[PDB]
Amino acid sequence: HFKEYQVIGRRLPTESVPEPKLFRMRIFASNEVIAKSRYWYFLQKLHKVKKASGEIVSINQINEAHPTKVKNFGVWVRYDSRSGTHNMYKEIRDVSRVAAVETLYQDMAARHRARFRSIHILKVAEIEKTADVKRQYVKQFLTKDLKFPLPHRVQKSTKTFSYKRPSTFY
Amino acid sequence: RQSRRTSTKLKEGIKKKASAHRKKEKK
Amino acid sequence: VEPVVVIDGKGHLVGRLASVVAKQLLNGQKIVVVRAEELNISGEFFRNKLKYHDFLRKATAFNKTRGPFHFRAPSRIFYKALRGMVSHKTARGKAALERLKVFEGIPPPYDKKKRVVVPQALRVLRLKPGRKYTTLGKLSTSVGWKYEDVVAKLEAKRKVSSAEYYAKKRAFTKKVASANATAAESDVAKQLAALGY
Amino acid sequence: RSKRSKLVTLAQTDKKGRENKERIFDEVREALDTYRYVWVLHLDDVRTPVLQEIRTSWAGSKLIMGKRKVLQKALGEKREEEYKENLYQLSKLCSGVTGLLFTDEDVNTVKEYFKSYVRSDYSRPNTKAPLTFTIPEGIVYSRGGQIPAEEDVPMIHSLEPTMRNKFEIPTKIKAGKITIDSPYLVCTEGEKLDVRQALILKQFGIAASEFKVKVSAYYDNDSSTVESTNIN
Amino acid sequence: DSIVKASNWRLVEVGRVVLIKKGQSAGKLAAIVEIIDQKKVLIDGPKAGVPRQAINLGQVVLTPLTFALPRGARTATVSKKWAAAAVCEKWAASSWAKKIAQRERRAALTDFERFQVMVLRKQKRYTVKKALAK
Amino acid sequence: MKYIQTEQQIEVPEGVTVSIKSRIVKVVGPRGTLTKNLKHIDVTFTKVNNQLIKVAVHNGGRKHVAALRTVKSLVDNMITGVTKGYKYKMRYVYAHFPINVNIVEKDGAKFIEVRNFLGDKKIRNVPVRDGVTIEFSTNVKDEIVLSGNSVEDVSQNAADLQQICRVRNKDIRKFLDGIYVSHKGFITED
RNA sequence: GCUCCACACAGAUGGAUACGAAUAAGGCGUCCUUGUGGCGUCGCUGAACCAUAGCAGGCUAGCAACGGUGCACUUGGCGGAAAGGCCUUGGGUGCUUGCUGGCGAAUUGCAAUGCGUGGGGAUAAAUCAUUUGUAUACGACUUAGA
RNA sequence: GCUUGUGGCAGUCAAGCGUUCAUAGCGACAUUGCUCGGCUCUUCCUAUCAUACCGAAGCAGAAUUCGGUAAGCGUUGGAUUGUUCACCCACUAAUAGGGAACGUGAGCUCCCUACUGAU
RNA sequence: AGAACUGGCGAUGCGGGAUGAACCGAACGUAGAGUUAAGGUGCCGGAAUACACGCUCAUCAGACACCACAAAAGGUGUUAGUUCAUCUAGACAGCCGGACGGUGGCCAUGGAAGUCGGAAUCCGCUAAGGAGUGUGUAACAACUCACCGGCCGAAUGAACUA
RNA sequence: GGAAUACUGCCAGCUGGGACUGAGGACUGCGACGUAAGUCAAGGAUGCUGGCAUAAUGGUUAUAUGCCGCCCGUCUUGAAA
Repeated sequence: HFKEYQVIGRRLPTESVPEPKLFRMRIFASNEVIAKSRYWYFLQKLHKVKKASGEIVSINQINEAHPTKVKNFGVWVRYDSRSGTHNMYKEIRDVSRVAAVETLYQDMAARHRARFRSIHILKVAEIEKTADVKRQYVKQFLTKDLKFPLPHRVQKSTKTFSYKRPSTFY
Repeated sequence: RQSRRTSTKLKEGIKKKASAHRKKEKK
Repeated sequence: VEPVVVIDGKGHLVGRLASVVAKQLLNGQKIVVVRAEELNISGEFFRNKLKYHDFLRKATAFNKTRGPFHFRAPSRIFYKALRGMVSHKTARGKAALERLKVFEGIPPPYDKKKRVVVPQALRVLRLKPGRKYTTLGKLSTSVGWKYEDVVAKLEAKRKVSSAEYYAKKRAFTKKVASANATAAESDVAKQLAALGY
Repeated sequence: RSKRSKLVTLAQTDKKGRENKERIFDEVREALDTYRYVWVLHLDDVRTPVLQEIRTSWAGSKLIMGKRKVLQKALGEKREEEYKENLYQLSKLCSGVTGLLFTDEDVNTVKEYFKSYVRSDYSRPNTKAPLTFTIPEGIVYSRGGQIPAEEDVPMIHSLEPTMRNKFEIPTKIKAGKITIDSPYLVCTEGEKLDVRQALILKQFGIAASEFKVKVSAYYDNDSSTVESTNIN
Repeated sequence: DSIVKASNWRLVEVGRVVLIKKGQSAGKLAAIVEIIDQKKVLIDGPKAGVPRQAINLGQVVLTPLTFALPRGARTATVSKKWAAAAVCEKWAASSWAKKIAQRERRAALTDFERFQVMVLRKQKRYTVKKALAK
Repeated sequence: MKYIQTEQQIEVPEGVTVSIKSRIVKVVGPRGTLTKNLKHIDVTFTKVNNQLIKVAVHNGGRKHVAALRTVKSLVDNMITGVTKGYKYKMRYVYAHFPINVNIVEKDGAKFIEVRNFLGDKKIRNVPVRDGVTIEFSTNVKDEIVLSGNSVEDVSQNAADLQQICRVRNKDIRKFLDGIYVSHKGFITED
């Protein structure tokens, strides 16, 4: 499970160079420390630095603005594989920034075998207006009055011996 | 029909093929 | 619980069914499986029909007769299946498949007595709706079992002679569900309800 | 996966697309001011040597074709969407075939010409034909039993497979000659034709269908008047 | 005369009332506010006290009850319409909710109160077996 | 792509009336009746106005979505088969030996004889499926007509009439003998 | 086996509580236009159902029902898949916690669950021995004999 | 996880990968140049020689060639042996290739048990 | 293959890897109780026929183990992406219509008209028509798609990546 | 604008259920509670009650079941052989 972490770092202020540039990035991780560890890894890919050369200025959690609303999430993702790395974009209809990146990570495992070490999340953004939605399986729920059933319902039994012979209507 | 047991001479004669692929890449 | 749990294959998955039928003997549980032939499985037909013959070939060299005997009749097909997860060979084992019994059809004295099923193992309820799934019957036959019919026929009989039964019962109840209904709503009753009953 | 892979083509012609639609869009708008009178033609079905004959009749006046929806939008669709005054009224009336004509000549010289102009053409789908065509019960000929047999050549054995499938007629072949057992009749006078009924009469080379080109709406540029006339 | 038989279902729709099995909420009625995807709906039932949340449809069961609700409706707005349809009265009227009560009410019998039940069921039988064989 | 709700439409004309319980489909009309089991396919029929039927398929895979369109067709062909009927005309040809096709009422089962074909003493007896009727083409030399309700009965029996007349170990081009389906059509042409 | 003597003594603890078929469907109830028919209703676990109070379940007094139930009998019917059981009729005899009674419980001391033998007698048969050869290494097999 | 079918050498090739990316340079299928063994009796394999059914061929018929499924059933006899390390006409539907290691060299120039049967 | 270094076994049991010199854990007095490692929890087997998201149908799937060898590709299996292009100025598919004029271009020749060939592949008309993509003919015809257009009313196609 | 509530963390917060253990043997010590007298959960279990002598109980051997267990010694070689 995930949380979002606002992190800033500044390569310890040397002589004649007071207060450098400050690099802000939103990291999805499971805890504050994974977050920090990830932060430097991204720093080494943007430019030439190291974990000892800099300092974590401020690492603060971000909660989701309205987690009783359903948004749609257009996500940019860089990820490595068996081949050389390559950019991507998917869409996710979801509740929260965080549950979105979460459900993306499952999909990134399921389809492309890539694990959390490989994936950089580039940018996650809400899409406000429809028609900016470029994927079919998302557009699929953006129809007026979507009434459907869930046929063939498995009723999970605790007891091994059932006398009724189970029927699956809903 | 073929089998799906790995005989140990193979199961460890894979490691000793994989080790040869390690020293090959470096040079 | 119940001393004898006459099961019933009719829409189960040879595996699974088994397993559990298994554990249950191991934990001292007199079972009894019926309608073996209406047992099912997974996959096309023209498969089980393989994942078998192969099995068939097997058999012994120097002396074919002494070796992996290929039973045809359903029952047994499914037996095996099961005598295959029970350290059979060891007192505790033998002591099991001792506790077992697998008829094709559903002959007396079981005809007359409630059966049951084993969720955790029905085609309907496990196989992603609409997927290839074999049904012993054929699968036996296809490879020896000489009776599919007898069973069949000398079946239809049962079903009959029963349903008939049924009725007589459905008729009966109705009366009750009626008496109780009427002589329901008078005090006494009421009260109960309060407690719940 | 699994899709209809299109027939691989190595043709010397390229797809026109939008580079042609823009060239037509400007050509209609440049011809509206230069000329004075405009016509819109409902030319139902048109042979190419017939179209070039209308072209070579006069080089002064311009003929305009293309897409119907190109011809709606270059001119005007509504009272807001317009290049000229009351220009949308003529575009709403033309709905069939696209045909249009710009002219600088007299009104009476045009309409008298097009009423008199009627040409020989093949029988067309969904349109009636005034003939009762009967085929002889022996060897069939290129005309199909209208002219004497001595003048005409017997039909090619190569085309008979098509005669059985699309043209339907029960055809057997003896010594390289197409033969039917009974005197076949395809069509009658005063009956609406189907596609196969049309193509039979197209194969035999029968010109038993009158082609008269009709015109509908009329417009003058400086006066901005819309005139409606139903000619045939 | 054309008869296409059966095909009846409960449907995931904006404003279907649901009963949740697994969870902290459990046995408490909420209603679907917005379908997220195939498996997730967004629920809430402020009358019971269960909060507004993403939820797998495996946690929950749909009911033979529904009402008029706008898409993405808020807690106050849900409550209004819930009170407008007055579902609880409709809900507890069903043999479905009556069973859930009948499970619960029996579960909290005293040993003595359970004895009474036996004693009554002794009487209620005598009157019943009287009525039959006539 | 995992669709959500995939439905077709089945247009029902005024003559026929459809009955569908489970996935069994009756088409009762002018020419008679047709029944078909469709349990093997697993879809959802929906009567909408006594005049349109919607088969839907929820949460379908491409292979399950496919299964839907073929159900529209296989009910369409059950409807067209009663209002209009299906008639298949077969003409048979030869080089030297004229084929002497007849129909026998042996054991009341109705078979079609194929005699003398390419000089055969082997008489090829072909069953006739119930529902489908046979009649010889009048005023047309050497032609036979297969007319029935169902598309199966007809076209399958046409196929059994054709496949019996291969030429064993000979040339395709040189030998013309056999029975071929000339024309596919309707009983009532309109 | 019958008869006479002599002796010997793989886990029960309220109830295995009978439709079939489907599961993109089904029960159950009702009206009949007898159907792939309509209307009603159920399911979302057996957490049910039926039994269930009495010295480990006694001894006696009535009331109200005309039922419930146990037991040997008796009439008729069903069950051949491994029927080896399942129903019913008639009477007798118990019991009835359906309702109300009238007596006893202790000291058990504060837990330690509380149908074979060895001889006889009578009679069915097999074997051995003999005989035959269709059988045969030896067996075994086939024959025949109050 | 050994092995089986199309040589190596120089090159018009030409998708991409090469620190930058055709000119660090490789580069797939193609095409240009030279050129001391062999007689019985069992079993299995298919990569099939016949027989079985098909598919293709300017295949008219008869016969042929190529290919497919198939191992059900079949697969010969004579002159050569200074080290057998060659082959030819005679028939037949056809006279296929192999494995089972020192296969049957304890058939060749009073250790244990499989098996056939018997009580 | 050879050289150097550091371990493991050698003097070493114990849990795990179905079984094992080289792997995983863990270096041992005798016990009780607790917690774990490595490995597992359908049944054989102690332990979730657990929950959650997806993916996969295999005519002997897969659970094959520095993802290493047979591996560069093939497939109208399937799910997702990336990059080019059309898209209510009506796309994709589809029956329908046009698909022309110097011209039956020119050498080759009994016969070549787009279509047995050789070298150019022009020009005019238009909405668009290739001195022509095939069927066919002795040669023509007729058919053909490619390019338009009409009837229909929305998303579709191509190259690839995983 | 106003509360909450989850989440993280704290308590020298309170109240339960279960198993295993009871080493040691006068008193000294560190404490706590009490105004004191004293008392205590403070340098390791005490209290009450029940079962028996035709005992209670404990053992031996023969098997049964579950699980585990390559044939001892010597001698090589890197161990298995």
